Amino acid sequence: STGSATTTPIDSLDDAYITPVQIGTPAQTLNLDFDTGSSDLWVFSSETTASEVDGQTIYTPSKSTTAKLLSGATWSISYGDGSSSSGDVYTDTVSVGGLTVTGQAVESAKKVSSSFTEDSTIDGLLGLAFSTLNTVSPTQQKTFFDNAKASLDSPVFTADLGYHAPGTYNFGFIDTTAYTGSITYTAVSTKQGFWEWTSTGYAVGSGTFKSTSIDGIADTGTTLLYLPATVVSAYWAQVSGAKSSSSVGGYVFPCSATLPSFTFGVGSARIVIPGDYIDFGPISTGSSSCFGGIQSSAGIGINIFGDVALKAAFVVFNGATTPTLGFASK
Repeated sequence: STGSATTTPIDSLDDAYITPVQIGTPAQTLNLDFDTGSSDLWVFSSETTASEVDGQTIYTPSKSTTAKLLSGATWSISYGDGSSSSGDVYTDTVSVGGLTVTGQAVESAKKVSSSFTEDSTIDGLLGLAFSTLNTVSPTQQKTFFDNAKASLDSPVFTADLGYHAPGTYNFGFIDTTAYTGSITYTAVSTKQGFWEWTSTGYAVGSGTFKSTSIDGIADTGTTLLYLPATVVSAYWAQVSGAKSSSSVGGYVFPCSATLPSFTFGVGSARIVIPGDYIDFGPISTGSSSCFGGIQSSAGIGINIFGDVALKAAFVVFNGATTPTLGFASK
């Protein structure tokens, strides 16, 4: 089997991407944030504290003839950005882009933090990291990909995120029309539950490539590119007036600037992030200070190849017995 679904930016900045997901019978379609950095499929629901729902579409398990309470199961998750959610668990039929899994754990939120409430466009998350990170207790549950894998034509999914435009998540096949040149594959460590890999270096603009190992995660659920402070300083030093602002929480730059590109290495191959992908717009409405899309990972404890980086590539998440990651230009 295969599936193919369009993923759409939630706003004009590509702060996140949403993908429609069918849950239950008859189908209830919710727009979920596909997150290769976590492993829970959770939704706003009829059980979510009413004051914490503001515009989201909810899953109502009592209206699904295939929903079954997973007795005694609870979940609770905290994300890198300080947001969180928790609740109980149903199993139900879940379909993405024509690919159907029966008995998928659908984690129903009883509580969500303010950042989720405040984002009316995201109805929940669909985790695509390794199932070892799934938070359901006392019986850990599998991700949608893990459940689908054996049925797929090939045990892979691909992320093809757009810049200020829709893109595609495919399951079970590699669309050879979706990228240019060849896909370069690179080793993955699953030790921390992530799609963790080692970039071979970087360049800033038309500058020379610096060969250096950068361990980090391919994370569709993180907006920005988080790299070591040395790398980030070297990038922003090429932008007149750019500075790290403690009050804003990272690097900002004059909105009048033209940003240089940023290149990262994948083995001997190179992915080029155009400068415009690094512009996240005014820090507040009407400001001439703009937020940067490349930020320091210092104090995160891990480097994160988030959407800024991934949207410059066609990315293969290869879930073969030994997982790997593939990157192509597009």
